Amino acid sequence: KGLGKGGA
Amino acid sequence: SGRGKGGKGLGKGGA
Amino acid sequence: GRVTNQLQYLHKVVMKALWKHQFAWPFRQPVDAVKLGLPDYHKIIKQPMDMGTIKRRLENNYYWAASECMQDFNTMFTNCYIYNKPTDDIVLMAQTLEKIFLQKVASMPQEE
Amino acid sequence: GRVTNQLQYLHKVVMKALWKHQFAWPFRQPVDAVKLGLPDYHKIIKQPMDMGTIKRRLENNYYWAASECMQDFNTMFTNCYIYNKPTDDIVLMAQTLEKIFLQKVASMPQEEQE
Repeated sequence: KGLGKGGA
Repeated sequence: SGRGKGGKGLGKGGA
Repeated sequence: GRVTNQLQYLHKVVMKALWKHQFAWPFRQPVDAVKLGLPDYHKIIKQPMDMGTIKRRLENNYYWAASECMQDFNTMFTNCYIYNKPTDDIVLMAQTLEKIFLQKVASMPQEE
Repeated sequence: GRVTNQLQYLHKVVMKALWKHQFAWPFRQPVDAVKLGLPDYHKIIKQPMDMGTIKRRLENNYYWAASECMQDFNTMFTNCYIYNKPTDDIVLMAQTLEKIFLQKVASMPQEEQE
């Protein structure tokens, strides 16, 4: 279900 | 969108 | 309108193919968050889109250019990827429909 | 292995535009799971795709038809929406790029030939 790159 | 809740929704069901 | 060849194509080739596809049924009406038990849906997805809406729009000449219709198809698929877990069947169904969408759009006539 | 007018359009008009876009920089090379601290990336994304790989496939005549190339663009964007959280800036970046992609594909010349 992801971990992601961010925001923010 | 998709925008509001970061994670990943909750979903419709898997396999 | 007179209907551009591009929008005619989107209606008679692209929507024709998607609407009847065996994976299309989750996509034919707006997502019903209450029915599906999805209290977060409208928190995450700010622009719901579904084939019934796109199809109606094609039927009523709501679209000014092909790219506007193509955007609606894209938003519908993208909502799906963004909201659902990577492992949900719906993601696979969306990926399959979208591949057809792109295959057909590859052969869509020139504008003007 | 083919050169077509549509593949040339995809290389020289579409990719050139996306490549130089201000949001393109995370997409120009394979995702680096080590550099970015994403040890789950390759467990979720089974078919990594990036513009560098697409561009190189265009330059080496890897594609037979434009549709094959359009499918790779699609996988790249789809990996991004699938892996990342909805609230991640990368998602908005992908959406911006993919709108250009679709816009440019709508103007692709339609004598599929060469």
